[PDB]
Amino acid sequence: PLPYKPRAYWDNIYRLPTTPNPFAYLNLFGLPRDEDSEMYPDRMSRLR
Amino acid sequence: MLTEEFVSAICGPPLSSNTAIAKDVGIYCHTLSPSYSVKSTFKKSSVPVNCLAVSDTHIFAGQHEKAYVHVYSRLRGNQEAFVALPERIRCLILIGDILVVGTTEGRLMLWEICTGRLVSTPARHVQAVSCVAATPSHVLTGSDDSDIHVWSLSQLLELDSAAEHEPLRTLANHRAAITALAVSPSDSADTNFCVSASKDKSCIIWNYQTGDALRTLIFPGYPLCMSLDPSSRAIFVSCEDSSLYVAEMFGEKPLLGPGSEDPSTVVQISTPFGATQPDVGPASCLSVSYDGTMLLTGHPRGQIMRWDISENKSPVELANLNAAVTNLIFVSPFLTSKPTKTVNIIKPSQAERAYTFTAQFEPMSFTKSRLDSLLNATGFPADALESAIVAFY
Amino acid sequence: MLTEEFVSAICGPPLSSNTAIAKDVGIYCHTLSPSYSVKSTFKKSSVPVNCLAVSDTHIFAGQHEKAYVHVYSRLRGNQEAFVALPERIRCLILIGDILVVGTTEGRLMLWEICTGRLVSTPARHVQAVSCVAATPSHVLTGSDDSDIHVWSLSQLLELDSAAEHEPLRTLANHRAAITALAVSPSDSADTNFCVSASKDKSCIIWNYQTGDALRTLIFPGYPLCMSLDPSSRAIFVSCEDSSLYVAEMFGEKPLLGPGSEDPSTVVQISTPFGATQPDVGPASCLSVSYDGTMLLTGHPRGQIMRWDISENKSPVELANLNAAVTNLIFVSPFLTSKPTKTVNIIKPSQAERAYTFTAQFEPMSFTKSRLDSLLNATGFPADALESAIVAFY
Amino acid sequence: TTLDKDLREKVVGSLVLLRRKDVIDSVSLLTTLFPILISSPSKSLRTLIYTKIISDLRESNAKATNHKLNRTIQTVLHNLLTSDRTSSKGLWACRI
Amino acid sequence: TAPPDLRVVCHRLASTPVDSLPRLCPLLINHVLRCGGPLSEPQTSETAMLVHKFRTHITSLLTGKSPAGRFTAVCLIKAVIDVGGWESLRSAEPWIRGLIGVLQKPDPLSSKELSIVTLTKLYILLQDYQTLIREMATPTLPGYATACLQLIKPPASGRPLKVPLNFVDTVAWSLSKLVVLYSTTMRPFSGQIKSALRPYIAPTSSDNVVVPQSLKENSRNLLILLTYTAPKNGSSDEWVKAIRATILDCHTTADQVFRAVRESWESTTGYHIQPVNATGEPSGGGDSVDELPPWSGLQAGAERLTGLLEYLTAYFNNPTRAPVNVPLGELLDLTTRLTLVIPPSLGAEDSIETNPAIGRDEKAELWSALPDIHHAVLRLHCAIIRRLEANAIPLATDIIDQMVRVSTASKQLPSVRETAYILAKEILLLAGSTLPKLTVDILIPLIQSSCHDILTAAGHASTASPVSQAASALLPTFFTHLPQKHLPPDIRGLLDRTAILSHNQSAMLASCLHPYRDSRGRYYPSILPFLVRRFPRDESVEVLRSNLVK
Amino acid sequence: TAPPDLRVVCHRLASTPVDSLPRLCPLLINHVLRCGGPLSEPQTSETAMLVHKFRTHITSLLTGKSPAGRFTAVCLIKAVIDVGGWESLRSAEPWIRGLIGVLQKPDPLSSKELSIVTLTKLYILLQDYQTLIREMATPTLPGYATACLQLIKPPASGRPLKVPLNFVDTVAWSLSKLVVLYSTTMRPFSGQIKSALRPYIAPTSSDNVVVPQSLKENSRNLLILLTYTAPKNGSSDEWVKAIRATILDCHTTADQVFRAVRESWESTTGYHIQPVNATGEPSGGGDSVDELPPWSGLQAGAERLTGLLEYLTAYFNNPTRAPVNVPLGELLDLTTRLTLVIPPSLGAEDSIETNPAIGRDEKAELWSALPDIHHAVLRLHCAIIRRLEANAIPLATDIIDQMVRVSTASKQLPSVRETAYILAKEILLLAGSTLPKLTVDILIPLIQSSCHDILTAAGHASTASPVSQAASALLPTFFTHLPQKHLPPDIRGLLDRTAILSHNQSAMLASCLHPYRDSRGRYYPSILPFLVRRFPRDESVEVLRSNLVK
Repeated sequence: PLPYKPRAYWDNIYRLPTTPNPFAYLNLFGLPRDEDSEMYPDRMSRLR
Repeated sequence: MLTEEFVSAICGPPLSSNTAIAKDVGIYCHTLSPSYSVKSTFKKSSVPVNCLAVSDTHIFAGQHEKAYVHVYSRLRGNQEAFVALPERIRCLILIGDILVVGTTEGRLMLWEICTGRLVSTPARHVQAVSCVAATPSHVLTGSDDSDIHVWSLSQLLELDSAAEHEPLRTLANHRAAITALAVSPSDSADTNFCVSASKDKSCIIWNYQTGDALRTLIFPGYPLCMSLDPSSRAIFVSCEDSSLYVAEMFGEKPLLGPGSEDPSTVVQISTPFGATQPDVGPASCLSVSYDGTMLLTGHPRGQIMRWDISENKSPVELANLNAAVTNLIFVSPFLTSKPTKTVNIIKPSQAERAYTFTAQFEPMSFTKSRLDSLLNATGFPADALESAIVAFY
Repeated sequence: MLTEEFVSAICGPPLSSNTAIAKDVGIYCHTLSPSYSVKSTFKKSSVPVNCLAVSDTHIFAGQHEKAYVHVYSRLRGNQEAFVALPERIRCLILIGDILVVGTTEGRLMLWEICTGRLVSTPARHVQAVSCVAATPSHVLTGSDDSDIHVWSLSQLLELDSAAEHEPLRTLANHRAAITALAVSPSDSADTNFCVSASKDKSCIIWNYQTGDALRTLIFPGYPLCMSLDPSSRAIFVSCEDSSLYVAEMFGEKPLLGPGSEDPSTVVQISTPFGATQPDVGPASCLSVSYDGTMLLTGHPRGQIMRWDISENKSPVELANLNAAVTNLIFVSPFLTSKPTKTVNIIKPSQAERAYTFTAQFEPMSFTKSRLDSLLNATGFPADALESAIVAFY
Repeated sequence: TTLDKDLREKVVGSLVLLRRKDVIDSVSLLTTLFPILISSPSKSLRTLIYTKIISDLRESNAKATNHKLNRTIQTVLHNLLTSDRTSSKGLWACRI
Repeated sequence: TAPPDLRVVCHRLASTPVDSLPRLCPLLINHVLRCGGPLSEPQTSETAMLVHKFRTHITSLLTGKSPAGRFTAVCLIKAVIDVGGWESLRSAEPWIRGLIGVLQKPDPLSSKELSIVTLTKLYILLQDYQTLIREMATPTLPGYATACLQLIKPPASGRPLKVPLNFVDTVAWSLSKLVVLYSTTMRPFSGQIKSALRPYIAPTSSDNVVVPQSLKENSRNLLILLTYTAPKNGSSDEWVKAIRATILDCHTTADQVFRAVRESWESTTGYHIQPVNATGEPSGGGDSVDELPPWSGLQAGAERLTGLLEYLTAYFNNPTRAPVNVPLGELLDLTTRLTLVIPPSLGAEDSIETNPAIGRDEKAELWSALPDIHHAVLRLHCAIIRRLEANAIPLATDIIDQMVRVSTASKQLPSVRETAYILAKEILLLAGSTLPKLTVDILIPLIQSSCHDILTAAGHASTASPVSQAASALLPTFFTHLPQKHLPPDIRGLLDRTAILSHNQSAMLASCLHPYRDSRGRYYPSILPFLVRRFPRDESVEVLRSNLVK
Repeated sequence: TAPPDLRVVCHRLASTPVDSLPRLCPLLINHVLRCGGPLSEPQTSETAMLVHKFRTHITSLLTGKSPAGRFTAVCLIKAVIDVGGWESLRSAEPWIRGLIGVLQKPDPLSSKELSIVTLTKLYILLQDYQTLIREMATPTLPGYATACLQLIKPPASGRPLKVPLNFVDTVAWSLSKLVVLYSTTMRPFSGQIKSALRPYIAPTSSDNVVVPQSLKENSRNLLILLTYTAPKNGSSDEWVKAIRATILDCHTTADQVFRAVRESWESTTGYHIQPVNATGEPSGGGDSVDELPPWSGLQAGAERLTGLLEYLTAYFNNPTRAPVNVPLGELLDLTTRLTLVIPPSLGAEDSIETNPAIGRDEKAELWSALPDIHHAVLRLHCAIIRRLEANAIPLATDIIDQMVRVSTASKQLPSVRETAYILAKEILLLAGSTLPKLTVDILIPLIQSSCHDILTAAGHASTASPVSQAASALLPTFFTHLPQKHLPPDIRGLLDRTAILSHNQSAMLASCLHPYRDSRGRYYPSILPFLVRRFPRDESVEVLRSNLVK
């Protein structure tokens, strides 16, 4: 894990998303995803 | 599965003699997501900047060099009506069921599409009203006379009103013609704001209900158009030097908020988020998607540019419409429940008639009965069932 | 507009031989607003610092190096119980119906005053548990080994859990005995904080659900007692040098927030808003009223002294209790509706029995019927009235 | 629109081939071909889709008059004519 | 493996006598609701055999002689059409005729009402499939309408109707549901429904019949939605004609009610008040079709006017087939006339101008009956606001004046105060943030009355009251949607104290969001310490605590 | 002078015949409610003559022969007592004996019900004033209870009850109100009330009488509140004895219901599962005073067990006179026994080991009867959580395990899912903020089911089902009161997608204020662009815009 950022929680609400391609996990404007097309971001999901 | 759509409007003669692009089409309606396509078309319109308005029944298009508004029914997919206004149209916005028009003479005309009632304010602007923004309680008109006027919607819309309409406040810190106006979606006394861009390379954030200039920003070139992000965190501004800038309200050096500096201090912005090539041209119109991540700009050379703010600094060309793209208006991917539907429009008229409202009443289930519980219940409701059995026996 | 009350405790022998105050009387209940008056007295106790707990039905008071909690019935005026604990009490607090007791040997007990369970924890601390704080979710215990441990209330209060309880986290940045603990009202994992106060001349603001030390504050004397203001803006702190200080967390330079410094960077407070004479001595306990404008301090010579933080006026002495005031607790002027009322307490017993929760079930209108509407309606309800007429005919 | 001309002609021909192989239904092929015929800008694609539609009708009614298919296609043409009088897309219904 | 629920259903239907089957209808209904899979499969497995046997027993009980078995059949048919989907819908064409037969033969009215609800559910669920309308709903529907109109038709002039008024309410509700979807089929029956539902539109005390509110509102909705059956798309024309006729009837009844009072009201639409006879009791109505049944007496005239105002409310509460021309100016003029006739205070009877020849007992009766008319006017305004939303901003100034005048006239009636609070919330949410100083000053007594009611209910001057709930819902609007600069400091202090003592989280949150600035410009202290101490762990209160302080 | 409403009351009472007075009762009551002033004043002005004349008319109508006059008298006494205060309370001395005479006379039962409600309200208002108590309530209360108990008394085994069960419900509700205020006076009647209301505590299908739910809950409430009338302060002892006897009856009934399966449950309280005969249908109950009415049949036993569980729920729904010892361990053991009998999945009849000496029909009946028992257990747990609040934190992990087991057993039942959602919301609001990773893992399928239901109702998988509403009320709790660090990312994505596509404004604000950290510790992007675009001017976004307040 990354160290503590003192101004991350409020900047996450009051600033624009800096992550490239945000809201890709929602899949609101895209096609429905099967198991092969799903997102597995973390090592626990990748492992299982 | 949400599909995002947008309506584009072009003006002027075609730039190149291409037989593929139809000459008569002035309004297009596209689907941005998931695949770009031309969903529908509307013919015979030359619409300047800020003279397009879109609602779920109708498309309003002010005509270039004429005092005309073409109304197109999207439900029927055809041009419903021609509307002739007393004065030339420089700008128009649609708010609810009233169309607000800022003219060349300096007048503001509000036309109710359901009642056919026209209210024409006196010419408090000595020059043409360049831009108009509207919130459900206020109308802000910025004109070429370096003046921004705030009008009350309820005061403008009164039955049997004979007093000449006067704006509540005048916001005139600018020293040049006002190019653009945008408002926050808020309506509170202290939390709302408006950003106004003028030809003096300046954007001013005001609290228009208190008449206080919250912030002053200076750009290398005079701004053409802006848009807030949907979460009100940032301002996207196109400029004359073909550059697109982003200004964040709540950054490390915040323009607004508790950590912000004095309002008299003027913030210089010189770092461009993006730029377009000189063969593309400066962004004539700008719009932000429903998510807020995508950004569509229309340029006078006919191409539409999509800007992925998180992903790509450079824009991506969607299509070339062979004529100067003047307006881009997004449509919400969700459907909104409205108790009345404006199926047909009413032309503006000046006659002594009783106030009539013309709309189709939607089924909103305002009336509820106890038998509706039995009807909509899957199976029979319990207490009603023992009541029926006991009254049977 | 409101009537505020506060409870004061006495430890130690009377300092003055002859006085109007009775020598035996150990607990007082006063009304601060609108005028000072001793509402009631409770007969005998010697309550150390942080050894008083007040509810709407009971007052629990730990004794001085003696493993007895004297329980007084606030709704009857007498001394109900002489509840014995396995170990001597250094501190005690009340959350819901659980009395949380930090001992002299480093142990934590949770006595459920409505069931009789006495949950005991292993001595994770190596010295006496000086201070305790409680949330609806967590329990923080700070001891004299410069250690603060965080415990989870559900895993502490599980019925059949026989595994030895272990704290979730160990907040150990201090280098001396922890004097006091305060807890922010929020319990979310991202907005909560707890502010410690230790003998190392310092106060540390922690995020007690992630363990991060948000802020370090240096005082010219080691803190004795502390209190957050009701709106959680400021930290009133008494020091060894007979002075009262404010650490304002979100003021001109925020201790927490976007404009805050690095958490490694230490903030030094050196400006006292209040001072007391060597005759009065340093304040042995602080508490802040429900409005937050009013503040009370207790001093070892017997003075209860009122500080107005709003007008910054001189402190006003209410009364002299002839002995050291160790505990001052405001009771909320408004009453919170509780479905079960604890008329009597159950002493802790270690024997095989079913889980029995005892209380009086208060009428809270948990059921409804059509006839209750007829009774509570002033007159008769309409539709029931025509129903009655139709049933008559 | 975006695909190569040869590739989209091969896609239409492969769909007609699948209809001959009886993988897909005539109604499904007609409803996936006709809107593209109406709204396609490519003249060659429009002519090829029109020819494939005519061949599909001829092959379907070669055995016996498929009254359901004929009635559905006539209903589609009538709705296309009725939907917009000012539109020029009724010439395809006329030509068919 | 057959499902246990289906096995239990078949066994208990085989074993149970028909006379005790209705007692076990709650068992059978829940079991059929559990039987989801086997009913939805398309038409041999044991599940299919049990499903076929179940449908056989349903048909046998429906066509059997036992009324108890018929009642059980109605319940089972309702459960089947709610659960089994398209197969259950398409296998129901004898079930529809059996359900109509239950209505035709003299079965008990609980069975008849459940058959009506089941048939309505059938005719609504069939609308998803266009073909099943052609086979099922369209042919069998005129017989159902004929049976219903035979049940609710008045048999004779001297003989009262046999079925009770709640059964007539059920029939009117079903036909109101079906005229929207099957207007062409309901077209030949429009004459009978308008004649049958005529007494229940605006019943009076001169009818000597106690008509339920549900029957009244259902009859109003049915006669409004009967415009769907107008030939040649005349729905809008009939709607406009009927609503203008209703406004004219309101004016004519208001003449006979308000004959005691000299009115200074003038009509913008051009309606002129006819002269009225000074002698005799007030009378109105006619025996003809287009007039309502007659009434006699001032109280009966008041109930007729109230019923007509509720009919105008039902106009905005019911939908329309085509766009219609709403006479907003005529309705506004009518409400202005009905609100200008004012109840006098104690000792103001001489101040209010009255007819000399009219009876003083009739004057007292009119002063008693005025607040109900004002209540109906305010409810009509609430319905207009709810239907139009932002299109009622031009009307907003007049409704404010009407509401203030009505509330100041009758601040002693809790129902009138409740309706004033609801209408105030609607108007201030619509156009409240730009009110002028004079309007904010004339809305001050309403603020004081609402705060007094809230404090009385909280005890810091009781229990929960409708007036208290309406004033508590109105309370945050005084902070959010009112100009704080136009408020006096005493009113703002009263609002803050009322919110704190009532523990109204929304009101206290709005008060913290909107600070008060006096003439000098000094910021009055926030009530945030009370809000954080009372509601500490709420996330919006946390955002206020973290943002306002910085 | 006199108020116009009082003048209208006097004039209409003088002119109107007694038969048509029930027609005019709605307006007469409104005028008497308006006349709060003259009736409240102590007792020569015109107000005084009209008040005395009106009271004389009321007394004459009450003592009159006309049943319609008696009905109007009951209505107007209710109005006068409601808005009269101490004066009407002390002048209502003949009115009590008149109302008891109305109950004794062969009057219509609607009039009897209104008389009962008026008498109950009158005694409740008399409870406040101690002189009024011994001058009014003490002599008349035995007569009122005697008359009501004679009306609801079973005449014989062959002779059924003459009064209907709704009237019995009214009597039970009135006596439930009165036993709390007057315990010693109702003490002689305590024995007969139990024998009267014995067959309505847990009715079964073998009684052949349809018992309304209101009568069921009122009989349960009265037989629990009868502990108030215990002599020598034996209220707590009687309450504990009754609840332990109810738990024992639940266990003995569960033996006969669960003869079909062999139970691996072992009691932690002391109960032993006695052997039960494997021949014939199960049966239970008896004719003794301490036993419920007998039943025979597995479904009847299931209904008995469900009714006894609801009777246990009424103990927590009802207040107590004195502190009482709640047997939480015995309740937990009983609920664990009832929830450890999992109904089998499809094609898994050998998954549940059973006694091989029984029938497949009895097995299939038990597998259908089990979800109702589990659902009643879940409402019982909801009542325990609501009553205890933070004192049920020791019970948190057990009820969570039972909820997970029951919901996975009956995931296809909408009612079971709805009550599971309500219980999950209560438990997560109680102690859901510190649940471990294993508990979050076993709560994951409930999250998925709730999100699936919300998305199904939203149309992104129509009217709103109660299951959808219960899941929508639970959706913000999955953010506010759940460890987001123990939640898998797909669950967070499903929750956010459900909130956005269902326009759940509280859920979107909760997701914004409780962000999800990844494995990196970097926060996920906020929903807030969607919240502002869907609800731009709500309090939810007005509190997030608090950084611009100044």
